[PDB]
Amino acid sequence: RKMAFPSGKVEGCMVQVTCGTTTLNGLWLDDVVYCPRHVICTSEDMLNPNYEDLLIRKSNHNFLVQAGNVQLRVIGHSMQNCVLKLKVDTANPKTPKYKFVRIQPGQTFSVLACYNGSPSGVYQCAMRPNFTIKGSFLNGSCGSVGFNIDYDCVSFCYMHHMELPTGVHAGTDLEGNFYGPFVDRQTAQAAGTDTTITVNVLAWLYAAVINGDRWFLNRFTTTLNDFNLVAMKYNYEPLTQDHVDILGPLSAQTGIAVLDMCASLKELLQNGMNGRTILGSALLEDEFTPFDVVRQC
Amino acid sequence: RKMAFPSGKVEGCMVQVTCGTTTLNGLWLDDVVYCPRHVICTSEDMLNPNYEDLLIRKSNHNFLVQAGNVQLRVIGHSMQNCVLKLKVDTANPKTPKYKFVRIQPGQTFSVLACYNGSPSGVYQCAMRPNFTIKGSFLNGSCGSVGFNIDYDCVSFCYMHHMELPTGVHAGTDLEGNFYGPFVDRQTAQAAGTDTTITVNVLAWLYAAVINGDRWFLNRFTTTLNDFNLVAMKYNYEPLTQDHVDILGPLSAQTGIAVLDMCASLKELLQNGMNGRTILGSALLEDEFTPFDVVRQCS
Ligand SMILES: *[C@@H](O)[C@H](C[C@@H]1CCNC1=O)NC(=O)[C@H](CC(C)C)NC(=O)OCc1ccc(F)cc1
Ligand SMILES: *[C@@H](O)[C@H](C[C@@H]1CCNC1=O)NC(=O)[C@H](CC(C)C)NC(=O)OCc1ccc(F)cc1
Repeated sequence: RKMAFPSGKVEGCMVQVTCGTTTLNGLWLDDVVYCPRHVICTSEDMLNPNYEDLLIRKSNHNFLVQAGNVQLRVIGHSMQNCVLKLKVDTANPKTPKYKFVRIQPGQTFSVLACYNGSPSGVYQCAMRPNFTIKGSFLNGSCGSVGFNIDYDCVSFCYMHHMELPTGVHAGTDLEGNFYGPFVDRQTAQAAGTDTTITVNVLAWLYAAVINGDRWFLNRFTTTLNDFNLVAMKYNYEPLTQDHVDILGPLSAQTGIAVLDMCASLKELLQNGMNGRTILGSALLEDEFTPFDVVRQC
Repeated sequence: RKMAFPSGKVEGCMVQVTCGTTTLNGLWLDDVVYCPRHVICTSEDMLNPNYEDLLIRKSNHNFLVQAGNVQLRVIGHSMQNCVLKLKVDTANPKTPKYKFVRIQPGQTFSVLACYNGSPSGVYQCAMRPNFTIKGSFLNGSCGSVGFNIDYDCVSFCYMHHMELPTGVHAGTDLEGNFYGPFVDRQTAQAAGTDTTITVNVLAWLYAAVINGDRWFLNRFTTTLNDFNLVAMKYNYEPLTQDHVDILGPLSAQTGIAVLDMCASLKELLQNGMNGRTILGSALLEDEFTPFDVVRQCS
């Protein structure tokens, strides 16, 4: 199943940020609160916001930051790309060991969806090849963050900013740079054509085998380049030699050569699933990485 | 999508409990630690244990309870059904508001999977009609708990004890009473044939309607009894009065009476999808409860 990281270390950092009649979430680390800069916009601003111009016209006291029942006093602010950094007069004692990372398409992360500074749910997402994410975000979710946890260190990789007309989601890293060609303005934006994350589909097929499910296997094989020709035809991402190497552990554990699983996936792409299902799904799942599969197995 | 509750309030309650070399997880609330009673078993005792006899040989000082590397001194112990309650000399300062609840089949909950008292991941589970769950549990996961969070309050509903031959999982409520006919012995045990969670399929159809996907709404209705008799022929659960009631909010939100939706579902069962989809799927989903549908749509 899709397993998220335990969210407690991130919950202790969520706060509420209000400017005017706009409220969203902020991430409170040490004495800084990070949040989406469009909190400073009104309606007459969202269509074409000149953020530097809007920001210079704001005072520290226009920002209401609430951590539970407590107001944190903003004593300074600055903007880094699409993120606002509010300096507050109080250190968060719950700040975890952390770093800010920019993730690559195909990598996964956990999302802590929050509303009014309060955590609501946690779930696992992948950065799509077209740099959207298929999230579950509603009004007021902006400033919710995505993260991974290694040992006790939280690597923040995503802050939420918007929902596209197709229902997928877009946002930034914690330096405020969008993933993808998107802009924080209230305009309908389309993404590039999405593709399926092939290395993840293969990891998920190896997972279905580990759990004693192998109806889709076959006795055939393929070269890497011939597989990639078929993959690209079906709008799957190409498989690199690093992907093959990354899949080694799963190949060893199951005794199925990577290119043999590529031949299985080729058959599935060309034949369909013919009503059958894999690990419960009627569709090929591509939001489990090799590491995700390995860890959980 | 399956969305778990934020796990932090439960992370703050996880500890490890060791007897000899047998280690599993425990739940520390106020000054009591709750854990599976088979921690007192040697791997060879698990084949068929006499729990009462094993416990009589135990004393407080035989239990190693640790929050991380910090030992919690045990000052009393008792067995309640299949759980051990270890009184400790420190009240957990991170104890949330909580209650212990026994859930019904079809209800969902979040599982915080733990190993050696350390949380590894959180995911949403549904209690199947045969009283198993499709967990992702490895050796050392026993004592991991399932829960829901309402307002300030953590409702603990599941504690993990065992894996069945088919790979599904079985466990107890926090009073130590197993869900289903299972016992905590290392013997071969089988789950009843499973069935589809009708109330959750209906919730899913309501969610489809809320999203404007409503081709399957027909002009008919049915009685609850007639629907239950048909549904069982398709390996669907019969509905209870409680199921009808928990669909109330979604029925009010859409204006579609519960029994009309039942008639729509009956047609889908009898005639199939005819190649159509619902919410972008030809399969009817049965692991989203009426509450889950509301949680996500709002
Ligand atoms: C958080 O403030 C919010 C989250 C959105 C709301 C619903 N689901 C979400 O993920 N963000 C926005 O509302 C965002 C703000 C702008 C300034 C970046 N815009 C948005 O979500 O809508 C984009 C959009 C604009 C015009 C249009 F025609 C279609 C879509
Ligand atoms: C926790 O102690 C453990 C959880 C099991 C182990 C593997 N995956 C799980 O979910 N419980 C047991 O091992 C349990 C103890 C007895 C007293 C009930 N016995 C059990 O579940 O045996 C089945 C089993 C299957 C696979 C496997 F690898 C190990 C055991």
